[PDB]
Amino acid sequence: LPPGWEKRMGSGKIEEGKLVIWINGDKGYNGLAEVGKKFEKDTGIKVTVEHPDKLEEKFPQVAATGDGPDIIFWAHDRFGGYAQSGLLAEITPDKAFQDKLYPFTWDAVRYNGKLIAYPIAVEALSLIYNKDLLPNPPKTWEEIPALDKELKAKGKSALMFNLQEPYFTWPLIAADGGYAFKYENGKYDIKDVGVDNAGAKAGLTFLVDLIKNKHMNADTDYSIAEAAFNKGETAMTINGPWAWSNIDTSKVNYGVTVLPTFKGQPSKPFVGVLSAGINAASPNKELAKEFLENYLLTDEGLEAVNKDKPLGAVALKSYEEELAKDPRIAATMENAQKGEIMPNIPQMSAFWYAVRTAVINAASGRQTVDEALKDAQ
Ligand SMILES: OC[C@H]1O[C@H](O[C@H]2[C@H](O)[C@@H](O)[C@@H](O)O[C@@H]2CO)[C@H](O)[C@@H](O)[C@@H]1O
Repeated sequence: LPPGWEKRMGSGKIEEGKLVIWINGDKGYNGLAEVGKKFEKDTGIKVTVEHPDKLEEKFPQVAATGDGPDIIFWAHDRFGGYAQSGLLAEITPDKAFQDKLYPFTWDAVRYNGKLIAYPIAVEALSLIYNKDLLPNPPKTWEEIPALDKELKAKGKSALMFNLQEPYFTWPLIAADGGYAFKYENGKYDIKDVGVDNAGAKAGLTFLVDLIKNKHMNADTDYSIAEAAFNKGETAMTINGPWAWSNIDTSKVNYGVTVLPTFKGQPSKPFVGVLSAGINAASPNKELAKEFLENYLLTDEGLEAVNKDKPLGAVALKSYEEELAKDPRIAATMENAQKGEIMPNIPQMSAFWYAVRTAVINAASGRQTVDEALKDAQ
């Protein structure tokens, strides 16, 4: 199980009197660092924002040995698993603080009756399109192939998104009836990975058909997708609010809109709530609580992070109402509403690993759409 246990053995594990915060590379870590500086000026407490690669997997490795950051940022879906491993301190906001956030966001970070993290923003994938190449985006997945060959004559592609992470292809898979775990009447039934049904099958086959007919390459990743769109080579892409910042600086005239339908049914992106949890091994819990409640989760705090990279629909009511006017955010919520909030059950990491492989192989010439979808059942 453990990696890197030997190195840190005698090094003072999590430093006292300091704050170490981890957050994914695609998020506004400089904006967060600004809140840190505001925190440093008021308290003398030094804040250090880092963005390690493979964050979602590096944290459970180091935290299991009493290591890592005081504060861990990630979508809520992996927090129940962190909680079951005893990596998270329980958080104690009072009622007056909880009322400042949307109740549905606290539910996303509630595991076994306990609040295990602070909600920050609601994330959902949307269709992002180049208006100069495509003033009106297609409403259906089915009209993409015809659109793509049309654009091919001009040396442009129709659609390019990250095919390595199942997060980006999940809304296709779930549009017709695919699902992770049955949620019947309050609690999830793990004994039916609904990733096997016809609805799921029909979704991935189309993606596989899109690569069979050369409309998409199966080796396309986040960096390749972002580059093709931001330079102006592809007309559409699929991404979250965090990506808007790099697109903004590329001067592609872009719009953010509802994901394409499939079989007359909307794509259902897996909705993620960006959350901040406190390491169980942190000797700075009160400092972390003070930082999170009175510095980050304020209008000034969220604005700083947002200006760097858009968080989407923030969990804090007061700062939200100022953002709702942004149609890109409206589009995010529209897609979120058509999708479903990810569960936080510990099985999710297992789910994600399976589907990921189940998607890569089926999209490639290594396994079929069943030697991958049964391989993940
Ligand atoms: O691809 C599986 C992956 O999906 C989600 O990860 C998202 C994350 O929520 C977003 O904030 C953004 O960083 O894109 C990620 C996909 O690369 C799940 O949250 C994650 O647990 C899961 O592994």
